[PDB]
Amino acid sequence: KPFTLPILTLGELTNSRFPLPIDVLYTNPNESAIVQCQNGRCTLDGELQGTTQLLPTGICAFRGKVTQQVQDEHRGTHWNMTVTNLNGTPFDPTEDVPAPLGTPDFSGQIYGVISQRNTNTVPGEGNLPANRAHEAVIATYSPKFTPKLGNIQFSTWETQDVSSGQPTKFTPVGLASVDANSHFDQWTLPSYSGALTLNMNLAPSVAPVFPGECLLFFRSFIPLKGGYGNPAIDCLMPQEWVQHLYQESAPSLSDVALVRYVNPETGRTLFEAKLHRNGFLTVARNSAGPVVAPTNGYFRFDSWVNQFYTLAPM
Amino acid sequence: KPFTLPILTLGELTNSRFPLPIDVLYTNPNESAIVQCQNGRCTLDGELQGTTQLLPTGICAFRGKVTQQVQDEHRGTHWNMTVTNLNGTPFDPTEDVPAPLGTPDFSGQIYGVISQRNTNNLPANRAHEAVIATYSPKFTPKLGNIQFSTWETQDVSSGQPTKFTPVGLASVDANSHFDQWTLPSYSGALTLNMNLAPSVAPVFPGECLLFFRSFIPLKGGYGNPAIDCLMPQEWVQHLYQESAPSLSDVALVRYVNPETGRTLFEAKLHRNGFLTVARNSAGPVVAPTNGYFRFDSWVNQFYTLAPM
Repeated sequence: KPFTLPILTLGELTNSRFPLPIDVLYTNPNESAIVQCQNGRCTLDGELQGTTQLLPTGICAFRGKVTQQVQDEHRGTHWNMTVTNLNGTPFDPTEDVPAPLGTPDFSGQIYGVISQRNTNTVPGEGNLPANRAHEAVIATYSPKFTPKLGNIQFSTWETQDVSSGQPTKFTPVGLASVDANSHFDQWTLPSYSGALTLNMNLAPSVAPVFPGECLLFFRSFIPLKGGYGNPAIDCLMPQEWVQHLYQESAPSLSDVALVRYVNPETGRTLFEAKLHRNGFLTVARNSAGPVVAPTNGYFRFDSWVNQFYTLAPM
Repeated sequence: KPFTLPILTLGELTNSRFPLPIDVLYTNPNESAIVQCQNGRCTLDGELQGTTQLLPTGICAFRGKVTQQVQDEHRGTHWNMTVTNLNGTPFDPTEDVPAPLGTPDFSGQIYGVISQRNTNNLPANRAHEAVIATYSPKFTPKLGNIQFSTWETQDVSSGQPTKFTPVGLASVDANSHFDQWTLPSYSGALTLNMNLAPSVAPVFPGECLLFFRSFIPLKGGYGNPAIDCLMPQEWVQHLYQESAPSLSDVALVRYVNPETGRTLFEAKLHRNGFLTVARNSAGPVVAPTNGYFRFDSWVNQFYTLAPM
């Protein structure tokens, strides 16, 4: 089975860490933080890792049931939610994953909509269930965010209309805030089992080992409920690459695949990158910021090489 | 290039008409309405049709700018927004498409979130729940603008980049006019829709359409509304990239339980991008979620399917 990448352009790709279109290719060589995201993780031979699952709709989504309302001391309202697998089967905490697949992989206040459709139906209404939906926020840094243990909290404002014991869905939309008290850090993992407990079954950290190389990201800008900022989420590979690699199941012939970013019209190679076996890109670039490239560009497999390969500078 | 389908299971597929996972396979042989949806339309050789585009995030999404607030008789606050192409380039009304790609293809009150990030050292932001009534005379995406409503707020800015993220439906009551097979009037009242993907139907006696069905969330009220697509979004992505020539009008496909390796049933995959089966009943197809369709062979118009 030979190795291929999708021929989709940047304008035809979506983020694997949040439901957003890919906006630009991006580098930041001076990044201090360890890069160890858990969504959008897939080895080149098709092995999904971390909390990665195949559905674009699954990314940062939750399914479950609400158990109780609790106020915080600052008068906000919170709801305890038990969570299942996204397909509705019970989550087995002993499954060899960090948390249910699709769980958010960063610290922050994730803004979205909670919706419910009741199990019980009303004969007088055509045997049809009641429904409700509201804006909600999930603080992944909260001590009550323990998805590996099978439950989390979400907050709402000005409503009591959330039902207990009824099927509940979280649809992610963006971030509530990126101010200091909102603790947004895209590279800081949640404590999936809460404080004092170690995260387990993590996808490994990724880094360039090669001098003058840096990680290359697929970057998307994420909406905000309010306040100031222009937050971004960077993924190692787009969701469509995850879908492609998984289906392909192509054996990796070496630890590194040389790939070319090509302008199909001219046929010219704009630049080269290393696609590492664990599923990430590095380039020879010494600056931070977007990569300016024609809208018709995409990566194409060239050959299997090794760690000692020297890329041409961007 | 020989013809292939993705090996993704039902539990690994998403709807091409709304951003939802596929829940079940579904049939309804006695459906009165003409089936002519415009999203999730792709020929077997990879040609996108109607308003279909490749992004899962693009389906029933809008991008544009709010121009001003509008008053009318209905409760809540209302806003006009210009809409562009999803990639932010201006929409050219002369483009040979029914409306900007990703535009909703059905009548109803679509519930979602409007968000803004100001153009003019950090920009200001706001987001709110919103509803877009696709049956409204002010829904004119082909002309480059639409209207949306919000629950009482003044906190929407004019002249700022605006995004609509779809979530579900506001309601399915009689006055909310939900009909998944009724197309919007893309250019407004009294105007003909143009450049439509064609209607689809079974040609063969005893055959019916097979749909990939998703249930769609509701802001309020009673109901269990569903959206049916001809092919899932991953099939659109795959067919588009594959670009495999169609050797006949119909491809025979098998629904296999890969684990047993047995064929649960067979279907016809038509050149225009839709499935038919020999079934005489309505409702879900009860099958394991790990099943998937596999290409068998190209056949002809006279091929007879085994009943399901």
